[PDB]
Amino acid sequence: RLYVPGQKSQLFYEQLKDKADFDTTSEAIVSFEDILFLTPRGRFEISMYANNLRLRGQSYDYKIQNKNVLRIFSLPRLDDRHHLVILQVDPPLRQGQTRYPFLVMQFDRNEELEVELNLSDEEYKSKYEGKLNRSYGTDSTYKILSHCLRGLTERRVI
DNA sequence: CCCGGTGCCGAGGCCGCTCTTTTGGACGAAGACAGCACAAGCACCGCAAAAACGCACGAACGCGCAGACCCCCGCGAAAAAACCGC
Repeated sequence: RLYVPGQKSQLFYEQLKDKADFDTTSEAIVSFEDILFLTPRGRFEISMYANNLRLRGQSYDYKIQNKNVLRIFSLPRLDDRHHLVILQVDPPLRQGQTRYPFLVMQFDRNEELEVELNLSDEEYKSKYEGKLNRSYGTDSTYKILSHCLRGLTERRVI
């Protein structure tokens, strides 16, 4: 990864791409950017795969297997403005000494997101039909995330 | 003062019974024992852990800047209803 300052990186990319005809690719069934975690404290991108969940953070990357997710809680905060999504993980995530058996995410209730799943029509029909929607309309981010987590981990949302 | 005779007390006889000691001399070898399990507490060593303090670092908030928005300010009109009277 290069950092090219100035208004310059797009021209640099175009020349390189044209030189060897580089073809862009798309991975991860679904990604959610800029999610606020209360525990661990910080902001994380959540990338979901068939067998595993990735949390990408500026200082810490975590790979959680879908089997290690024991429980999903979807709980409204009493402030009537934020919604909490809570993951119980076993083994608990580690940052050094004390650990994170619970991941606490905080959403705004008014935050809406539109998301298309990165799946082929044959794989969707065979594995995910009736578990996931092919496209989610502009609904609240925490609902889409809770449904995706339910479909991929096969855990009931509490 | 005297006679007839009987039933009452004495020191002793004797009978059936209960209590006591004893059961030959010398020698050898082997085998199994000879208070215990149980009890609370003293004086002491040790590990697991608390409430709080000290340090490091990463991100979400403040600061700074250029932009879009509508609260705020100012204006004029109409008359509901508040303040006064008997």
